[PDB]
Order: sequence, then structure tokens, then C-alpha cells
Amino acid sequence: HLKPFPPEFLWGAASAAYQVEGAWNEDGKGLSVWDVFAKQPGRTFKGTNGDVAVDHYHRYQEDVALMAEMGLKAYRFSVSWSRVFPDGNGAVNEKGLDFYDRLIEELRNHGIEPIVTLYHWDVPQALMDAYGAWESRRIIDDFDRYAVTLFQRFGDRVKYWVTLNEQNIFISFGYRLGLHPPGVKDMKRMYEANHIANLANAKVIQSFRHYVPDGKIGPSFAYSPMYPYDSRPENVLAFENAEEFQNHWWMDVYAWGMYPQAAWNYLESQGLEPTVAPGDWELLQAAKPDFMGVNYYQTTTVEHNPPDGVGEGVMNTTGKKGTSTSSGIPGLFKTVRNPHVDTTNWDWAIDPVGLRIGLRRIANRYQLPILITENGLGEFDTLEPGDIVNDDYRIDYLRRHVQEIQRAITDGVDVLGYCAWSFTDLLSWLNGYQKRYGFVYVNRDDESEKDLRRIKKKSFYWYQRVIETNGAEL
Amino acid sequence: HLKPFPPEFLWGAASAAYQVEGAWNEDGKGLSVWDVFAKQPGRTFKGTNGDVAVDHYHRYQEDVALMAEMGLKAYRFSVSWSRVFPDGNGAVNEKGLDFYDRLIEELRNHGIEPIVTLYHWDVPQALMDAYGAWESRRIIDDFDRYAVTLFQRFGDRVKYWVTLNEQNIFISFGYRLGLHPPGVKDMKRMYEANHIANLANAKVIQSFRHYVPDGKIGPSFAYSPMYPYDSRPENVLAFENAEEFQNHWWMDVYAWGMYPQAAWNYLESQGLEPTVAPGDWELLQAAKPDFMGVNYYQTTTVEHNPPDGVGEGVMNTTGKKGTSTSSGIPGLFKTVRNPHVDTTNWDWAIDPVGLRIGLRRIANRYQLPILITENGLGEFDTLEPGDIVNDDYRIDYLRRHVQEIQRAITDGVDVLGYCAWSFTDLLSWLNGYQKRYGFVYVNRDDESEKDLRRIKKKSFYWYQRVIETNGAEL
Repeated sequence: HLKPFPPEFLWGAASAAYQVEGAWNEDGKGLSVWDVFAKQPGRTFKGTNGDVAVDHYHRYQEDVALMAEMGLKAYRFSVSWSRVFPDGNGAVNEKGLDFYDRLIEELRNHGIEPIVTLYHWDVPQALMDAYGAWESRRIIDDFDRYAVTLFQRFGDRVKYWVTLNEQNIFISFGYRLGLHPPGVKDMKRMYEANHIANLANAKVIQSFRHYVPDGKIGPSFAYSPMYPYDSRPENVLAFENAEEFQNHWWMDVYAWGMYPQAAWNYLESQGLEPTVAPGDWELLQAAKPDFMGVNYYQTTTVEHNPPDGVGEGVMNTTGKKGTSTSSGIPGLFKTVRNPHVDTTNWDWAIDPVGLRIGLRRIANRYQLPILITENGLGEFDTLEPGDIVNDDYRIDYLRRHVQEIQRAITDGVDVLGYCAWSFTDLLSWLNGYQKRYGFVYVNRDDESEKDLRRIKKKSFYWYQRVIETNGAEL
Repeated sequence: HLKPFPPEFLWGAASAAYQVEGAWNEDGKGLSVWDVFAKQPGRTFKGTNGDVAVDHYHRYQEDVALMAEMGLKAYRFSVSWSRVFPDGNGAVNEKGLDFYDRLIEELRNHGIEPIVTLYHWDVPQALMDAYGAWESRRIIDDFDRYAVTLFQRFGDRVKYWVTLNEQNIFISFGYRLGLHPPGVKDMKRMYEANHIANLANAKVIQSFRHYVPDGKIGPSFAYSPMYPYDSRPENVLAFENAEEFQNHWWMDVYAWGMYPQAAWNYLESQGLEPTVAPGDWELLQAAKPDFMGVNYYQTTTVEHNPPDGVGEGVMNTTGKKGTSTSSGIPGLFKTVRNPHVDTTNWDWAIDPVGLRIGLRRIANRYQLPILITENGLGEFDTLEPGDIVNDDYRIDYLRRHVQEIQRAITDGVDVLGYCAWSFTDLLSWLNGYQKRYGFVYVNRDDESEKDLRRIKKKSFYWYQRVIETNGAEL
């Protein structure tokens, strides 16, 4: 006897600006850290970059009408800070704001709720040049200026706002693994940049309470809930260490304004804990969000990792199955394959019960409503003659996840909406274009833009039916 | 690399009044529910009861001397409400108080820190007769007045207090399994009494803040940390339900003053949730403790339990190994033996790492300092020629748990103290005397009451040494 999806439930889809828009140098846009980074040889699969992407900047009207045909209730998109401030903190580029105003008016004329993400990884390069972007306190008031600019221009028409999208990923990939700008591999630097970003998050939520008093705002955390391998007590302890270090490290700051203490102590023992200024704890504790945004693709299984043990591991970016290997922190935990679920070709675990677990943990720990800001399956799609894309595998993966969402609602979790990643196919940051996530196929590949034509996948019509029935038919 | 135990670490040992005191009808002592219950034939192994026990009411001076010789920094005991108010709510019994006053002066004069437990399961039978005891709100101001009397008489000499001891055990065993007074098997009544015990806990903490401003107080919870059997997602989900239902159900009320929602909603849907009055939440939320008390003996591993599957199961109090059977809640979870630890012959888990996990879960979820109020191993001891009890099995169990406490302190958990269970052998509630927990053997069995002479076991000398080396030598 399941609860129904509430009447307001935001059935959505999502994108990110640098992955979709193109027009990387048009209408006064400044360079972002991604415009520069993806151009350095070797950084991205086959040198793929966002100069054009799938040209959503020019094609937004076509894309929006396709959202209207699907009947989408909400659209989640990111604003590119370099179009608004080409030098990050100078004078506003009105042409930049005018694209987003055009896009927002298009959505509202079709009855679609905009969900605006303030930051999806594309800090302007000028700020990196000036003071090292996220590594400097100067970015707090710079992000603030930007965010208020958007709050004052669009706050009357946008109620739902996301602050930092997957801060855990952009910080860790940019400063620990070196895979994303600025390409640094330095844990001390990572944790310092992380602290600054936590302060910037708080500062903008606070500003939001003044400028958009009737809006709702949250960060969007990349959440992979941890499991222990088994009931061996050392494996369970690994699970405690992992959930704390990977998930609580961020979500507790978001919900409570405090870092967990075991993880803090372990960092301190290693000289890695961030520098804290007078007033930091106060700011962080006073920035309560309306919801926890959750981007969910998979759970992670862990086991005991001796101090002489596994550290960085191999990340599958090819799409050859079986190629990833264990990653962890020596002495705390390492990952291991969950033998009780299937994986993708990119070795991502398929675990829709995991999403129920994840949503249950957040309610249980923080008592927060959740907006699911991303969930999706990336796979090769074949375009068959007659402009046909049979993506049964995507429908299956989305069906099972939406089913478990309802179970969670039934359990008592306040879930505000569900945004599938992605609306159209788009550019993956490191893996090019062939790992497709859209409801709408874009005719291009890694070698050619072809005509970038939009072709509705079978999953398009499945989700249209889900939305028309408010989830009752899956 | 281990931190040492702090310099003021309360190395302790513990008892419960009914289990140790006797003098069941002396100096004005009223009847307790256990005096009555235990006399009913069937209830207790071979009719054993607390009329005499180990006669600590008469031999306390010999008992505090053996403490001083061991060098305990603290002793945890419970006050019998029926020595103080024979009627529960009538006139004060100055002689009942005088006994506790003599115990505390004895302890102080050997520089031992008294830890006073207000309630260990022995409400005056007169309150059960007048109004159902814990099933009535009337027990709130009666328990309060009792507590306030103790705080007024002893607060200047006792800094550490426990409020309700193992509340989950006296409620469950007393109102669901029917093994303790009042002998009931009714979940609705269980949860009502549970809720009233919660308000009583809170009310006495709020009194304590006024009467003992420089003191420290908290409840003590009987904690078996739940583990998932494996990384099967349905088993992890089972663990989420089990830890919330079995553990958070109590600890979140103690720390935060709120029940968890998924558990509450499950009860609400069975008709089982308690009755709430105006002011309940405000009082519960305003009763922050200084610490969380923890009674730990073992972890519990769980797995998926179908809606039709296992319910209440078979306990093994007989001591023959292998006879316990799975206990659970259909739909949520059921227990299963953990194949990665050994058990006792009572099918209890031997899992010292389990304690560190537990301590880590409390600091992580609540940020509270922990007082370990009970841990110990029960076994048969043989008295051998020359007054020698070679309790190696017990030393070994206790050593591993103290080793793991050190690791937790090193992880950054604030552990205030550790009270082994128990100082002298004592009366078990239901199983008699033969499963011994003491450092000090007491000469009596289930049949022959002999002379009750105190004989130091091998473990007494072990623990004297632990305390002498502040934990350095284990």
C-alpha cells in the first residue's frame, strides 16, 4: 500500500551549462576554468571540449518545446558565471543575463518550473588567475556578488535554487586526483579549498534569505551511500570510517555546520585539517538549507584496509567492463565489488534499493526534505534507421529507481522532486559524448558535430507516461 | 599509535540494588515489583530471589574495602526507590536514605567516586497497584520527587548520576516479552509506558540542572549495535530499520528529544504509537544530558525479513550453545548469527571491536561523551584449593574490550569512564547465581546459600593492575 507521489512532486530533468550550451566565446562570455582545461592536451577523451557541446545556447527553443511535449514539470539547469561576469568580479555582461532570462521565460510559458544551479564547476578563469579561485577567501564575496545578481534578476520567477553542485567532486577531482581544474594533487590544498567552499555555500544561503524570502535553496551533494562488505567487525568499522569521511564530511557541514570529529582528528594527525578563522563556525551553523539536494548513481561497498594498503585506484573511463580497481584510504577503508548487484560497462553499481537507503539515511540523520537533482544511466545508444533509439536498459534503470523513491516516500521521507540526468544527451566532462544519458538523443559523436539533431528515445515516451500518471504507471 | 587513557578516567565497577543488597524488608523498606514478581513460581531459576542476594546491605563495609584494595576510582550502584519511599509517593524513609549515606561516606573515605543510578527496574509495587506505575503520567512527578530528594541529600558529594538504567530492557522485557514485571505482552502498552519513561527521564534532568548545577547526568542505554549480514541491499536496508528501531528509538529521544520518523510511521500504521500531550516535545527536547551511558555486551547482525516471516524468537538462557533462534519484526528485519565472531554458550556475541563501533556511532551521531556503565562476561567459576578462582576467560574478554576503548579514545571519542559488570558476583534477575560476573566470587550457589564469603578472583588482580597502570598495562 504505497503512498502516491505528492501532488506538487517536481518531475524533472537536468543539465549543466558547460556540458550543454556551447557558444563558449559568444555574446561577451569570458573563459571558464573548463574552457582552458579541456583544451590542454590529454585532459579529456579524444580532446572533446565544450566549444559547441550540443549547442543548447542557440537551440534552447527547440529543446524547451521538447520538454513541453514530454510534459516535464521542472527543468534543472546551471548558470555559467563566465557569461554573467566574464572576468568573474567586474562589471555584469547584460547579454549573459539575457540568455538565462530568455530561457526562463521559455520554460514558464510552457508551464515548466526552473531549478537554477548557481555553480556547476565553471568558475571564470580570471578568478583562478587572480587568486586561485576556490583556494582563496576572496571567492566568498565574489560568489556572493554573483549569486545575488541572479537572485535579484530571477528570484521573482525561480523558487528552487541549488548552490554548489557536487562540491565533493569538483573539490576532490580538482585538488586531490588532479582530473579537473586546477589539476592539483595535494590533500592539504583540497581540504583548505573545501572549507572555503563550505563558507561560500553558507554565505549565499544567508543572502538568499534576504533576497528570495519565499524561495527554497540547498546544495546538491554527490551521494554514494556506503555499505560494509559483511558482518566482519573490521569491515563494519571500515563502513563507519567510509560513510563518515566520504558522506558526513560534507552533509554534516551542510545540515549542522560542523565537521565530524573522528575524520577531523585523523586529518589533524596528518597535518591536513583546514585553517579556521574567527566567525567561520558561526556562519556555517547559521546557513540552514530548505532541502538536501542529492545526485545519486550508485552505492559503494567497502572493507578493511591496513595502514600499508590501497590508496588511489584505477578509474574506468573507457567503458570497458571489469577495468576498475580498488580505491581507499590506508588504515581506514577500501572499496570492493558488491557481488550482490550488477554493474554498468563503466563499472558503476546498479542499485536502486541503495537510493531508498540513501534517502532513508538523510531523513534519519538530518530530518531534511530531499530534492533528487540527478539520477540516470549512461550507456551507448544505437540510432536505428527511421530515427529510432530503443533504450530499454535506461527505462529499466529509471523505473527501478523511481519505484524505490516511492517506497521511501511511503517510509516517511519528504522527497520534493526527481530530476533525471539528462534531458538531452550532452558532453561528459572527461569521457566525450558516447556515454549517453539523455531522454533525447543528439546526433553527434566525438569526431563530428554532424547536424546535432534531437531524436526522442524510447525512454522519452516512457517518462512522458510516468509524468502524465504522476508515477502511478511505471 | 595509541593515546593513553586520560588522567581522570573513571575506572569502575558496577552493581544493581536488587541484585546485590538483600535486606528486602528491613529498616522500613517497602515492596518492589521484583520482590513480588520473583516470589511467583515459574519466573526465576529454582526460585532464586533478592530477599538476601549477596547481602551487600549488611556487608557493604567489607565490600568497599575490597574496592579500595583493587583501587577503583569509581563504583556504580543503584538506589532502591522502595527503601526511600516504601509507598512510592508517601513519606520519606530516613533509614533507607541513611543506608545510602553510609555507602557514599564509606566510598568517599576510600577516595572512590560514587556513580548513583536513580532507577534499576524496582519501582515500589504500591505505584503499580495505585496506577499501573510506568503506564501512568503520575509516575513522572513521583519519580521526580524521589530523584530531587536524592539530589538534595547527596548532590554535594555525587557528581556522576545515571537516570534510567537500560530503559529499553525494562520496557521491552516488561511489556512485550512478559519476562519482567508487570509481566505484559502488549506492544501498545509497551510504547505508552516507553513514552512516559521518556518524559520522566527528561523531567529529572531538568530538576538536576537546578539542584546539582555542577554535576553531570545522563541515561544509560543498553546498546547492541546492529550490523548488516552482508552488502546485499535488502540486508543493508534491514540494518537501517534495525538500528533505528532498536537503538535510535531510544538514543535520539535522549540526545535530541524526538523519535525517528520511519519508526514512528511504522508504529502509527500498526496503531502502536504513543499518546502525545501538549508540552511533551518541549520537555523532551529541553533535557540534554552531559553524557550517554552505555551498557554493552554484544553486537547483533541482521538480514532481510519478509512481511510474513520471523517474529519473536527463542532466547537461550539455558546455557546450552546453539539454541537461540532468529528474532525479528516481519517486513523490517530479523537477527542472524554473525559467522565472523565467536559467541558464549548463551549465544551472545563476543565482539570487542563492536564496542569501538558503538562508541564511534554515538560520537558521530550525537557528539556526546560516553560513560561505559556496564560490560562484562558471565560464566561458571570453579573455586579451587587455596582460594583460587582462575577466571582467565573473563580477563581475556575484559582485556579485549578495554583495548578497543583505547582505540576509540584514539579515534577521538570522549570516554569518561569504564564500569565492569560486576564488582561482586550477584543475583541474576532470572537465572540465579551460577552465571557469575564478579571480580569477587561470593560463596553461594542456587541450592546451598552457604556463608556468602568474598573470595578475590584472578581477574581482581588483573584489574587492580590495569588501574594501577591507568590502562597502560593490559
